Amino acid sequence: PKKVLTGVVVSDKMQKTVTVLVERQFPHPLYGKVIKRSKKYLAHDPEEKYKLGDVVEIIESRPISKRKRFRVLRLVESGRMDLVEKYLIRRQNYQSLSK
Amino acid sequence: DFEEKMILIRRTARMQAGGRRFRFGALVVVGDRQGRVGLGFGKAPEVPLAVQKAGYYARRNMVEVPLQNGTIPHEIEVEFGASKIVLKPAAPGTGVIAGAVPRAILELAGVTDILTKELGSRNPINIAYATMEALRQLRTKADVERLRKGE
Amino acid sequence: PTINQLVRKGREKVRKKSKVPALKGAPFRRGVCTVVRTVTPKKPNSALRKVAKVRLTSGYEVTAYIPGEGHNLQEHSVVLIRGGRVKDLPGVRYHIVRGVYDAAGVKDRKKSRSKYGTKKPK
Amino acid sequence: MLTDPIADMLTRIRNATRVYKESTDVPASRFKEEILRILAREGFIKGYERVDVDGKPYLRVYLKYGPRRQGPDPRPEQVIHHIRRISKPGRRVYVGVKEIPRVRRGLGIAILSTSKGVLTDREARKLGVGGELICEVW
Amino acid sequence: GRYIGPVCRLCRREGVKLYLKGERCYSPKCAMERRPYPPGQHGQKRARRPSDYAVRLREKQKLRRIYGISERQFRNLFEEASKKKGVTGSVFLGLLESRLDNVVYRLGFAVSRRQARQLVRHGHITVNGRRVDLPSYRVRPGDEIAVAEKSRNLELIRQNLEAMKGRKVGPWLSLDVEGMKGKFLRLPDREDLALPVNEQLVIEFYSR
RNA sequence: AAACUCCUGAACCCGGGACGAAACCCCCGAGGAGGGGACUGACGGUACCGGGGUAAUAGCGCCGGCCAACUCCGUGCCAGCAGCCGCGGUAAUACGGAGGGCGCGAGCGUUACCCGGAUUCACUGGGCGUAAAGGGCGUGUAGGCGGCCUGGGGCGUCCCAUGUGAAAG
RNA sequence: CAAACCGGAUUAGAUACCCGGGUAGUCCACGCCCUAAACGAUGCGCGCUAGGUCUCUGGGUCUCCUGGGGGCCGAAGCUAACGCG
RNA sequence: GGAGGAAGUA
Ligand code: SF4
Ligand SMILES: [Mg+2]
Ligand SMILES: [Mg+2]
Ligand SMILES: [Mg+2]
Ligand SMILES: [Mg+2]
Ligand SMILES: [Mg+2]
Ligand SMILES: [Mg+2]
Ligand SMILES: [Mg+2]
Ligand SMILES: [Mg+2]
Ligand SMILES: [Mg+2]
Ligand SMILES: [Mg+2]
Ligand SMILES: [Mg+2]
Repeated sequence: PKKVLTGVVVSDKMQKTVTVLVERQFPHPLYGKVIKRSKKYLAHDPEEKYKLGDVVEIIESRPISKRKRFRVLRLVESGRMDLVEKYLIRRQNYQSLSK
Repeated sequence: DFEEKMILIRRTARMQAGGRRFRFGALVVVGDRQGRVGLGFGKAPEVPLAVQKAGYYARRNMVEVPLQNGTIPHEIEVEFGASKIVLKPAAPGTGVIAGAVPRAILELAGVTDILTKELGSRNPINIAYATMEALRQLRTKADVERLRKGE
Repeated sequence: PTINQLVRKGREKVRKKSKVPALKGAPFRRGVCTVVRTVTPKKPNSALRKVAKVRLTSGYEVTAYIPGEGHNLQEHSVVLIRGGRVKDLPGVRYHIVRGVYDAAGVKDRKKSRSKYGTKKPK
Repeated sequence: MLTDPIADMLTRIRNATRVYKESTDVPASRFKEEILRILAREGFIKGYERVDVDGKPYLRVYLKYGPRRQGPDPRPEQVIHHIRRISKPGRRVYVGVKEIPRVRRGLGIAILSTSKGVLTDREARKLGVGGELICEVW
Repeated sequence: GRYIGPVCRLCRREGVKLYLKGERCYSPKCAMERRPYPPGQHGQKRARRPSDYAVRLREKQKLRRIYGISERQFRNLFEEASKKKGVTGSVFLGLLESRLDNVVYRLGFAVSRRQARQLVRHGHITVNGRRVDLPSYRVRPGDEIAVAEKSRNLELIRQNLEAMKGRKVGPWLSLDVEGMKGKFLRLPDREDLALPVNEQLVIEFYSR
């Protein structure tokens, strides 16, 4: 059990590093509804061939950096940018709460 | 060969050209501890007269209540007006734990053990009147087979 | 509401507030009286209730009601504090325990004595 | 937009019992028909049959009614006294075996679905398997 | 530790003959067979309707006073019955007659539990050959309740042992006069010991 | 209830006197296995045991409804009681006292706090016409939700086994 | 026409209702406040639950059928009721 | 019967 996780990337913008976004789905310990919770991980792409849109797997790996303790494992599918939007648009919804 | 228990005796008046005219109403529960119960509510211009009218009327709203080893067969919620009541039966060794009002209603049916709780408006006239209807909506293990079949 | 509105917003603890804010939360307290101006009760009454304003080690300056056949509490007199209100005293939140420090009890009494610092005679 | 249509059925039922009627047409999904299969396999209903109205597929429900009670309001003692949706789309119910709910200490029912199929309370506990509670009828 | 006060008031206050004195109890000078009304001034005066909370307190007091006991033990030995499996109302009447100060009374070594407790406490009764001077002794089955041979010769026991001779002991005990030993058989039921108590009320009491 | 007769005998007195303590050590024996022998107690002359022997502390709250338990006297919007209602404005079952009664008992009451009772933050378990509550309306992003049928993966989900879930609770 | 302002009159007095005048405003172009008894004091969307009845608007060989609306009594049901339907 | 659109003063 070195915690394999699967999630969509979010960035390809840093050297040998990407941003897997994985999703957890579970009930609510108080309400019977089954809700979503998501979390962002930073991963190790030494081949620099894991890029945006790539739906990959990650593993609880040895420490690589401060917030980088997981390795990329393998690929699931690459053609998934419509999810990156849902990250690209959400963080751009974050825009309109200011002066 | 019955048993009268008065829920409450209260006082109502009405303004009149020069004063107020009191009247009385009562809530007795006819009982027997055989399962046959009865509830009434009679209006009188004097106390020991409503008790008759209340005692009367109840000897008419007769209700056959089933008994399974000293309690209630199933679980029922019955709301009436803003007053609500929920009756979960109890294995013996429990005791009629209910409000001072419905206790009478259940006692005079032969119930020794039953779990209860008043809910919503705890006005007795609403709370009583509801309990009877709750007891009336009761069924037994036999009526289900007669309902869900018919040959 | 909706089940969805709930997980997102949720409920709030009612969080009721205290009626004895003598601080610390201690049940009793020591303080020195400062005022004794017997004031008049609320609407449906008219007596000369015996009152006193106390300043506790909590640092708060608050009135307090006095009970029984008179007393001996003067301007400078260390006292106690207690709990309980008075329907007729809009501003009296506490009470005075007697038989402790300078708040002496009540002479001549036999019914109810724990409440007035009265011992058992003969 | 008709979000939960399983409950639409259940809702169609009550408003057809509580007014006492013979037929009451309802759109048919194979999941819905399997429900009546396990509803009518008791006696709450006479039965159903795949039909077709206005060139479209529905489901006649031969609602079952108790006996004409006597006196004022001679409407018969209602069979399906109370049917209500449970696993709402706003809150879906998933339970195992060691928590399947009894219904009217037996005198009721609790219809659910699981991997071995749609089943009821006392039926599910037999298999030692549980699943998403769909409804309950007393 | 116990009541130590006026007893016949109890019997009058509850309107039931509480058999606590002893031989005077069945005599025609039982205060109830003399003054059968609640004591204290307003006895003969019209007693108004019993509040629905009243009659459930008094039966609770009946049993409380029948066995001579406080109200912590009463509660604590009631909590156990509520938790212990079985009907709450008569398991409680089981762990009660199991009390040592009771048994001796039931064995006729004394005509009064109040009388019996003293004999228990004073080093006179013996269980399984041991000097048990505890009233609150949950007597278990198959136990050897007997008057201590070191004190099986007093001018009290024999009189009250003889006083039983061939008495209808409780249908759950085994009395041997002159042998002075009485074995605890099974354990009681309300149907085995009929008392003026609707014990269910004590439940309905201790549930308010 | 008292006095009274009888009955036992908490305290008291004497005599015995512990369990907890069998090993480290020594011998035979190989410094093994095994076995044999012996010193050691603060608690404590305590517990307990044997015998003798005196009836020998009872207090607190309440008594209008909630809330079990009533009368007298003085007081006369004063003195006061009081958790909500409230009572006392002459004939008080509420104040002060007594007689008595109720509840507990080596304890009884006050105050403070936590949960409840409070379905009075409603997951079980609530509402928004007139009671506090529908945004002044529209459009619309994220999110929530979604008609019928067939096949796949089995993420949530369900079932069995195994590990863990320490001890005390 | 008319807030504010002045005068007349009623009045116990009239900083008002009644009257004689009368500025802002109400009108137009542009840009602001964005508030309400903004009320049907009833959020939007969909399905099911008897009818009778006037009317606005389409269609179909028509005191007939059907689709979209506004009113009016009322089935069951709901509410504390009024009442909704 | 319901519904819509003439008083001087404390
Ligand atoms: S039976 Fe005994 S305790 Fe009861 S009143 Fe008679 S003498 Fe007194
Ligand atoms: Mg997160
Ligand atoms: Mg309420
Ligand atoms: Mg009480
Ligand atoms: Mg006066
Ligand atoms: Mg809820
Ligand atoms: Mg109004
Ligand atoms: Mg807002
Ligand atoms: Mg384990
Ligand atoms: Mg101007
Ligand atoms: Mg501007
Ligand atoms: Mg229908």
